[PDB]
Amino acid sequence: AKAAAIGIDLGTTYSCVGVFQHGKVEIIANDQGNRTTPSYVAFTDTERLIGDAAKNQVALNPQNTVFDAKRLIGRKFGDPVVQSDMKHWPFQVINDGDKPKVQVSYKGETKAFYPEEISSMVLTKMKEIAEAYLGYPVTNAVITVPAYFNDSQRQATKDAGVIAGLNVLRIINEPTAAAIAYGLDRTGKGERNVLIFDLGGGTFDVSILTIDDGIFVKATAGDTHLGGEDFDNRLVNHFVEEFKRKHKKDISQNKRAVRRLRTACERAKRTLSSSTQASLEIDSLFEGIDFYTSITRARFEELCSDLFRSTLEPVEKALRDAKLDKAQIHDLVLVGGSTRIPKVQKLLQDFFNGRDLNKSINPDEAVAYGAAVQAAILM
Amino acid sequence: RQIVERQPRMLDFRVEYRDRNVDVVLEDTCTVGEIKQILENELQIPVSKMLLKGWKTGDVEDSTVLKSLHLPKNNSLYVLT
Ligand SMILES: Nc1ncnc2c1ncn2[C@@H]1O[C@H](COP(=O)(O)OP(=O)(O)O)[C@@H](O)[C@H]1O
Ligand SMILES: [Mg+2]
Repeated sequence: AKAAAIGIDLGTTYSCVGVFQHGKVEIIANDQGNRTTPSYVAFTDTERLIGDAAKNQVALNPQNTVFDAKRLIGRKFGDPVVQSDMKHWPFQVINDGDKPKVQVSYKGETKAFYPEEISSMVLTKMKEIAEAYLGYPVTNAVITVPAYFNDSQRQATKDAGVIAGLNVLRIINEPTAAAIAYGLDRTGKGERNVLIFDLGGGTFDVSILTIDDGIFVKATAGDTHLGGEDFDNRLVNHFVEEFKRKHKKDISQNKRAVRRLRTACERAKRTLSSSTQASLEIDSLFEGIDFYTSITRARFEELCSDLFRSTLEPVEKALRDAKLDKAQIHDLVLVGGSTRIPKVQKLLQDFFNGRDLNKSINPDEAVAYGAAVQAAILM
Repeated sequence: RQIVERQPRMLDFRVEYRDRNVDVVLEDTCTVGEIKQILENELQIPVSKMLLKGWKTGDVEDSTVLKSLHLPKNNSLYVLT
């Protein structure tokens, strides 16, 4: 009775594990009952927190709560993009011979970690999630990366797996795994043109692939700084303005209040994908003032309409580079947690002239699903 | 099933500079610096004076082998002077 291998979507903001068993993929829920886990690691006076536990105390402990390690893995400290990203992180990044390290306070001491060490802690959590479900230690894994990751980013992602005690069977591209989840290598219809529209929490990736006989990238486009976080921030700014009108106070320079507001906005945003209205409550938001309100789906769409519309531009750009008309895309695939937004789905569908789009696998799970299939094939 | 991720051996580039587009085709064993040299022949500007942009990181060097960048078949770049 041999141990299964797992597929891990090691995401910028959330990660997800699957396993293929008994002819079927299982996307594995953690001990909160949740099938995605925040790619977050936190360091306190007493312990190391991973996932939800880390993301839950980010407002109280921002200096020692690490995230976005995927923006650093395999990178050089002197990279302009790295230096640009560092201005937005509340944690310290330092230079070790042109290699960035994240520096925090941990059990009273100053400790510094390589990006692949931070990511190895996320991968450890994903490994432990799989082990709790399967009932035995897991040693083999496929891990996914963006198609545009270079050799150094791939090697450092694999290193993060080895540090977590995994045999990395293979690093594969995220859009490949998404296509695998939809059986797009198995249509039996000859060569197919596939567009992957991947809108997550921090990044937007458009990939055009051809697939023929299990052989899979013709063009890419997107925005590494457009994602669900930006939709959260449109809501934040909206309620900052509402708070000024109701109480004549400006909370935007209170970092704890803004982060607490951001958390609540992200939850309301998720609710707005299933309901047309959502309520929001934060006790002692600012100067002990309770904040409580609601927002409609329509109002949220209006606050984000330019951002939503901007997603079509990389689609047009990728189609131009691939020298393909939109009608020559045989399979359209929507993945990433933000593609659950109904307005986003409708804009893509209208753009592709009413076409029914591949959405029955949960879009924040399809990459782990395809990684799990690849893993089983390699055992 | 069997799953193969094929890296194209010939890379197509459309490089934008001001009003103008320069097409470049080379093997993925070539370096980024060889793109810049082709740009110098087409634009008559020294490679020393061009900032070649469009890569996904900011650590790409003239010596970087294109295969290591896992590029798509068709690429869009642009030049700043
Ligand atoms: N029901 C939902 N409605 C709207 N957005 C959602 C929903 N569920 C998740 N998201 C968003 O998806 C983003 C993360 O997507 P995901 O693909 O899981 O992570 P990553 O960015 O790591 O790829 C977050 O911004 C999250 O708020
Ligand atoms: Mg993800």
